[PDB]
Amino acid sequence: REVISIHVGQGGIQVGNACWELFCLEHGIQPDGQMPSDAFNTFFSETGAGKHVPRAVFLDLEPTVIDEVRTGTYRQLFHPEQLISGKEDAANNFARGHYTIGKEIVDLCLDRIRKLADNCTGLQGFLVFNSVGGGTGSGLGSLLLERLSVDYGKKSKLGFTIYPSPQVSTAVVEPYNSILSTHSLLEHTDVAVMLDNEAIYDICRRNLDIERPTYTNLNRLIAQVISSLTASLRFDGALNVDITEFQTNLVPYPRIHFMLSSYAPIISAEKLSVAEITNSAFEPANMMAKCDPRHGKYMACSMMYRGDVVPKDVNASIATIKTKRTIQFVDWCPTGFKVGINYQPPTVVPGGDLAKVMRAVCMISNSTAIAEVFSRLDHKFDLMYAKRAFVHWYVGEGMEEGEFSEAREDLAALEKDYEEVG
Amino acid sequence: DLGKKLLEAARAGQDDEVRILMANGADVNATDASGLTPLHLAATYGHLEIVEVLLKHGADVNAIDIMGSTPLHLAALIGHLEIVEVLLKHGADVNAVDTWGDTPLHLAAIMGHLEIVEVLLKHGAD
Amino acid sequence: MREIVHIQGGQCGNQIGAKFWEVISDEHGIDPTGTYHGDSDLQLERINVYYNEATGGRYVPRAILMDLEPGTMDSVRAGPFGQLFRPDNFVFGQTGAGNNWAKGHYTEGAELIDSVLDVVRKEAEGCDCLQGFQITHSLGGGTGSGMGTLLISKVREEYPDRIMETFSVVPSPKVSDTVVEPYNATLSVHQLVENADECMVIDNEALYDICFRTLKLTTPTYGDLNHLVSAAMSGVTCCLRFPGQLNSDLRKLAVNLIPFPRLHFFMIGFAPLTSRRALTVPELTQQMFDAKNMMCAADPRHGRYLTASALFRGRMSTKEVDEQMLNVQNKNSSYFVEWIPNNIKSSICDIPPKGLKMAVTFVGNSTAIQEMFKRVAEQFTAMFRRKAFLHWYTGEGMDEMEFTEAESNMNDLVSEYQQYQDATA
Ligand SMILES: Nc1nc2c(ncn2[C@@H]2O[C@H](COP(=O)(O)OP(=O)(O)OP(=O)(O)O)[C@@H](O)[C@H]2O)c(=O)[nH]1
Ligand SMILES: Nc1nc2c(ncn2[C@@H]2O[C@H](COP(=O)(O)OP(=O)(O)OP(=O)(O)O)[C@@H](O)[C@H]2O)c(=O)[nH]1
Ligand SMILES: [Mg+2]
Ligand SMILES: [Mg+2]
Repeated sequence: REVISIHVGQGGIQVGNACWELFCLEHGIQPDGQMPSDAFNTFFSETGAGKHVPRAVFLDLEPTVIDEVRTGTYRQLFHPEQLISGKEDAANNFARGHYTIGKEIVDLCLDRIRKLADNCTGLQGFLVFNSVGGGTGSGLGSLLLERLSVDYGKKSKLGFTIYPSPQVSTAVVEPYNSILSTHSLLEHTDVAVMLDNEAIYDICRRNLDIERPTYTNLNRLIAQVISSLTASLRFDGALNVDITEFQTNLVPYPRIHFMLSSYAPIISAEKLSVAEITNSAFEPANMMAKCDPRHGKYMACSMMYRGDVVPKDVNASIATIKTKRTIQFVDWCPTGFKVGINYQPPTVVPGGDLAKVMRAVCMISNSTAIAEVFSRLDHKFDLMYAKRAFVHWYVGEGMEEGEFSEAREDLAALEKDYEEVG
Repeated sequence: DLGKKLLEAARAGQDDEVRILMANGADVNATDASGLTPLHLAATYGHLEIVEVLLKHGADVNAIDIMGSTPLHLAALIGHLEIVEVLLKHGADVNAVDTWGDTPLHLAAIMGHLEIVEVLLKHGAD
Repeated sequence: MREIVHIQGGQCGNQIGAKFWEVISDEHGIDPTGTYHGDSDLQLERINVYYNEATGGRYVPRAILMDLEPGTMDSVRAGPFGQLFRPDNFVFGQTGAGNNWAKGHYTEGAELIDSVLDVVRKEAEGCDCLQGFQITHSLGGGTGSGMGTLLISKVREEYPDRIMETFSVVPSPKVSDTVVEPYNATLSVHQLVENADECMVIDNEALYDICFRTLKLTTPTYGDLNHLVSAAMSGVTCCLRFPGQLNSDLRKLAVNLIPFPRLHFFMIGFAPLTSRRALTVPELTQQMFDAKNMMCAADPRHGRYLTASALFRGRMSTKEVDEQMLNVQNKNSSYFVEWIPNNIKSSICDIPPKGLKMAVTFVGNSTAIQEMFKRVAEQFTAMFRRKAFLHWYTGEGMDEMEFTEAESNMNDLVSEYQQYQDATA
């Protein structure tokens, strides 16, 4: 049952850098690939010489970010064939990544992915890491999704997808790339987890009291969420044990598959109970996407506890929350609430920001409230598109103007979908 | 045709050719196809001595071409200060208006010829 | 995206170009022999953007020097860094263009353009990954204006996928009372609208006013004007020459600044202004926006910004820049369009310019620049209606209809600025 991770563009690669750092620490793998002391083989191959190698490719249209991997702490961990770089990037232009520039490297990318799959006894699916606000993660990422849907037709695809914020933005065209990407994700992923930089940045500023956070701060928090959500893939567990179970547990209607996640407790290393962390998991302040899940309804909710967590205490906290009635599920929905406990507590990253804790919880849910995130980006899109601002940059890089309205319409349909479910 | 030779010598600054043509009877007030005179052309291209010799020999200082341009308009547009002053000395109309509604002052101001602007104002430009 | 190929053309082009290379070589630690001396490794991280590395360990500007007259390049050779330019990258004629855009674009310039293109190709083909071209020239003369735009056309044909950027000096009677300059500049703006991606406007009207009124210099020499130009050029190019993310290459700069392909003429403000105590961040953010600090004689409060970037330089707080950027956007909310979300962005470069600890360069796409085009258009129209010196241009084979075509293209540009200035959300 192996899982192959695909990391595209800067955001996808640097979140990948944080995830693989934590995966190695959790499985006791050194940056050398050695393991001094089965489940973790879903994410790592093993060589004759005892090297444990991530089942992953890092893909970018420029070499800067990839070079830092090639020369950094984990230069011995990846095979060089796993690390692919172009010469000129997509310049924040979805069209460049998807058409004129991405077309020249996608076959090379699919051959390196095919080398990974050829070393899989029973490949079960892909994890695809990228941002939507740039040009490479958005455009080459979507092109790779289209090709993987044709070449690996029977394999599930789960996105870990970074959405943009004004606070860490270098491109005015982010709303365009965001909508074009989301149109791709609607058709070519089974599940997508929204990593909204607006919310994550604010958590670092507030809960972690970091005055102006770095990508490393944001990424180390993201890695703890992604580690919690993939814990059942890499260890023996009983909830979300394969990629396909994410769809079955979380997705009652095929295209409504964008997930709101949370983590508790989120506390700084300077200087709580099952009931307390369970309440915190339903609070806006702990959500990885900027919305109020009290204003919406839940189609699905999976709670994945980690550490010193007694099942009776989980049941009591949930009982109490149900009586409080602020948290509402869609009546008769074919999905719902599920709970899982892994009895290992979260792993501490050296030099991280998060305090060591004996128990934690990570929620992944399907909530109508996530429409707020799309609605804000759709409004920004609409203001610019009404004047066709910047559109020529996309049309000149191989995209037909019709793809703008197609994507927007897809997003309009998704927004109405959330409204009707509510 | 001596008139047309005079037009061309005034335009080209050929001082000796001007004097010879004028001495052989050339029409000092000849016009080209659009009504430009030898004084218009010498004023435009900056030939002060030809401007003065034409004015001494019956040139109409306020001739207009078919667009209403006077020699003073053209001198103020191109920036010839000493020519502007000579034309004024010989009675150029400081407030002549062409078919575009411009005066010599407006053209000098547009082109940034500040000394000419001041001279035109001292001579009563409106 | 890595290397940029620079071409400086004509007297203005070569004088402002020489100062550019002096100023950035100092910033990068390069001496006139091409040898690096400096502390920060930030100085060499993106040195390849403007410099080739020679065998000797020395750094050589990726620069081509072009003129139809040998004079200014001879004095460039004698200038401070003159011995660092590749000798075989000097391409000069003997004739001159006589301030005549036709001689530069169709006759004398046409006779020399293949020798220029030879050197340009050699530099372009030697690049690992070419970003594009940087052209420094005046629009009011003949060579920089007419032959510069010829070169832009020829390179655009051979390199249609690379970015074409210019530092274009716009004429003003305050600096040069030469009445064909509006012809030459209007003909050039026509070329620039069709064949350049990015035009960094340098208005001699604005430089003259700054030197006269704010710096109290009664009679500004070319040296005084060019002191401002080189400060702007260093500040505008800082984002390409030092590590960073915002506008870090020519194509990303273009995608952020240009919503509509023809409207690619930028207003540049910078602070502090200096002649040849550190400012606070509130002082930088206020001044960078001020008409008195702009390189374009257009009042930014007479139009709206489509987009802009503020590039701060020096040891200053990200927190404080955030705070003041919020303040200046609130106070100037009437001068930004409402239908482009987060259209003003900022960054900080740790390396400050020479003699300063705090500085900023503001680069914007403002509809107010139409005021500058209207000024030139009025002069063009005054001359063209009286057909003054037109034979100088048709005598070199140019059609009068090119005058009307350029005039009309620049009038449509003005119209389009006004369309987006009045647009509503
Ligand atoms: N959370 C997080 N977001 C990032 C990181 N790096 C970039 N981003 C976000 O990703 C978006 C910018 O896109 P990038 O991923 O940098 O662009 P790219 O995929 O490399 O594509 P091009 O550079 O345009 O070729 C913005 O929303 C950024 O905030 C990161 O390390 N962590
Ligand atoms: N700011 C600035 N403007 C200059 C400089 N040199 C010339 N100019 C301006 O540029 C215009 C004249 O163009 P030039 O560069 O001198 O002409 P050229 O390109 O060498 O063309 P020809 O001499 O006609 O062959 C006028 O507007 C001058 O004011 C300079 O060093 N700095
Ligand atoms: Mg990138
Ligand atoms: Mg010259």
